[PDB]
Amino acid sequence: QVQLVESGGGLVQAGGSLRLSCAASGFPVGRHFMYWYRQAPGKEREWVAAIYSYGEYTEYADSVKGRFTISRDNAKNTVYLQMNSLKPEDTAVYYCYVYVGNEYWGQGTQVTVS
Amino acid sequence: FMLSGIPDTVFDLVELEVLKLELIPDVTIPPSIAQLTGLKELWLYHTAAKIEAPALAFLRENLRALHIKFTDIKEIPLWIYSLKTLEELHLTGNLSAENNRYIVIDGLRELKRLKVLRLKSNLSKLPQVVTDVGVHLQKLSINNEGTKLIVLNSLKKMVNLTELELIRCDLERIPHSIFSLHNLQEIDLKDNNLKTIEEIISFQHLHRLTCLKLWYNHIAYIPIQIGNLTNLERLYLNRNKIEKIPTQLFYCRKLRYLDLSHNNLTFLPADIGLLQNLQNLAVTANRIEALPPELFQCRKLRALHLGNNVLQSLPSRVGELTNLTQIELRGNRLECLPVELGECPLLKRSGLVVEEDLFSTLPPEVKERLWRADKE
Amino acid sequence: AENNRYIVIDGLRELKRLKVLRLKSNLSKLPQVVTDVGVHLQKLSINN
Repeated sequence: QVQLVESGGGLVQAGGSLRLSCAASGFPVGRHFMYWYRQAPGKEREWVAAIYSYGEYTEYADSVKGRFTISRDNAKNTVYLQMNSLKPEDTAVYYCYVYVGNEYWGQGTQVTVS
Repeated sequence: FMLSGIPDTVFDLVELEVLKLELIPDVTIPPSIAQLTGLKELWLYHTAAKIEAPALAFLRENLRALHIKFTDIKEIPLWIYSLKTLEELHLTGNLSAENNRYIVIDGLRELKRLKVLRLKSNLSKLPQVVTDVGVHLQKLSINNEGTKLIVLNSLKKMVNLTELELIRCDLERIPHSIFSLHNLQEIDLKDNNLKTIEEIISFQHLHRLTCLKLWYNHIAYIPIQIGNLTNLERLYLNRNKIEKIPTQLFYCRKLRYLDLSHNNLTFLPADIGLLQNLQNLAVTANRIEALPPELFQCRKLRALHLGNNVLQSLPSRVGELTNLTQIELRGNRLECLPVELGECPLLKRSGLVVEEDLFSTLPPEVKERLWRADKE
Repeated sequence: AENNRYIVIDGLRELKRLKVLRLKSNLSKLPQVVTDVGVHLQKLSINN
């Protein structure tokens, strides 16, 4: 019943902002660590950001650290990823990832930068 | 050990550097301790020794290691606080007290030269003088004998620390302050009842972190995020509740020490051979059935621990490994020994561990060569 | 014991690194202290 679904992908210009929403149903987002990875063509999947379960501690990829912002809302059980100062070097498909007993990868959303 | 006092003949040497006095009552430190100048280690177990001014002056410059195991607060001599060139300290004994907490260690501030500090004193909380002395430390060891240790933003202020060991502190969960120590290189958290170690995703803030020790805990699964720690060479996670190994963990091709003994493992992933620097393998007391072929890619696999495993047959690729220096096979259900194991130049009889009644199954030429290599 | 059974061994909760336990006492009920401390025990033996 643990289901991760991604929304908010598409095409966006360089230097803009985009909202990636990861929705979960089977497990609460309040007590579970959440992860956002990315994959670019010709490259193995790359981790982007991670958010904890206590203290609201958030980590991000050093190449994009400070460019993106990860947050969670427990009322809707969702993760909001706001991407700012976009550049063509981060054109990739972004996935929502978690481990609850077993691995769970989301549907993903491909974001292209123009 | 347990003498009436300090003998006067022990000052007869200049090759001494470690002195261990245990349970020897009322020993007065004479000036004759100057007869040994290169001494740098001293153990004072269950004995508060009385000192003299020449002895104190000698110790203020020519001592490096002092070990103080004390059954009582008064058993800690005060004068040890006056030393200035000390670099190794060890305080063993339950100095935790109510409303006089960490007051016996008030003279620790003057040990500016100190680099190594070990604490086994049943410290429920992190002492403030420890934070004071952590401005220049190089190794801090804390052992609470299973007592729950609480930091709450009191450990991140030791910027200069290079090694951290919090053994049996009963944290049950990694505090974030450790991730602030950018100079920290090797971390040990042995036997702290860790169950979720996803906090390793913050370990990217440590750019020289090459070793991690989270063994003797209740870790159920290994997060794949550990693959972000490419620097690691020695990783210790054995004695845990791990049944499956994530593939992403094998992104760290620098990994050399991988010990996962006493776990619920049943399969070895094909990515285990992607690590060329793999030198030590230890999966003892597990349910491994067969060695994956890629596990023989690491030609420099200088250690192999396969004991108490349910392997049915030994692969013939083992002879392809010529850097094999030691491998233990006792406790396995093997029909017979493949002769390929006998072609390893670095192998010896003592390096190999296997039952003699099955060790004889090898041809007499191989056995004679192994015995000759063991002899000289 | 009566009205204090399984109370004299309540210190078993302090032995955090305790793994094995064997009891030969003709008992009829599981001690509460052992019930709580068994969360980390690897082997429990009883010979009533």
